[PDB]
Amino acid sequence: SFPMAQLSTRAQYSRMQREFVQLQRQENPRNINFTTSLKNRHKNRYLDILANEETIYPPVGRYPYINGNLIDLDLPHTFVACQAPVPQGVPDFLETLSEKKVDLVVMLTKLREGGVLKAERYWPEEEEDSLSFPESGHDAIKVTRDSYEVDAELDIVRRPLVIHVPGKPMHRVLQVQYVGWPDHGVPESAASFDELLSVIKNCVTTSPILVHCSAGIGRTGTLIGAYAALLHIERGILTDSTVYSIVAAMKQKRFGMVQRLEQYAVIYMTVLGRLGVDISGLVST
Repeated sequence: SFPMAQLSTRAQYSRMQREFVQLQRQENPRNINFTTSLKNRHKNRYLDILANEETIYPPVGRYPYINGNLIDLDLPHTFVACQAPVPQGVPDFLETLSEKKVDLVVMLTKLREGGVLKAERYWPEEEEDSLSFPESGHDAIKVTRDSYEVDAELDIVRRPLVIHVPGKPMHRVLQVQYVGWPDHGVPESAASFDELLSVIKNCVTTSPILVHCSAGIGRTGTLIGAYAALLHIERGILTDSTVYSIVAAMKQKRFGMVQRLEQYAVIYMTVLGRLGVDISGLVST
């Protein structure tokens, strides 16, 4: 049923490599409508990382913008993939979480790796109870505590938060941050990765689950991709091109989803692993 499992390790890698090359050229950057994203340059974290118009989220007089995309792959859950909000854009980020009543937010990045700036903190830390954006101005959005827990072994923090948008009811939202996943890289422990997938699957919600990391593309797509393929496994619909298509569909919805061969590999390894295939052979990069 899954011909990739019968391939020799060398052939698996080779196969993932030429699959990925094909997936990379699938989308032509210069041929996509990036209109709203380009009008919000000042809220974009990176110059080259832009949200596709056709799937932009929130959907398009004041329009909140988060450089995000709706990722609907016909599963129990739909997802929002976006960058980490820049300061000027946090009010829009927070507002959206409240407006769209998003129950879960997953963050796959640290604020800084080494001292490279990756993200902007939008939750109270020790020992604050309240954070406001922008906090000088009149109509401002508040983020207060609701409690937190830290799983030191899995490098996963859970932060229950409350967002207070002026003129609107409180909105509680749970963020889960994983800090054992370096930009352009792979999860530092299978168990962390699995906990994340488990947290997504076990979430009851009628709103998209929002997933971001710095640019909201590499780790972001890897995680969403892995969730999808597992789902296909549980529904006994696993096919030889399952991983490939899931990633292809993701790249179509948000340019760049899954940045590195290594990340692509993680998705396959999640699949192979759940089918009781031995991973050691290829995990060795």
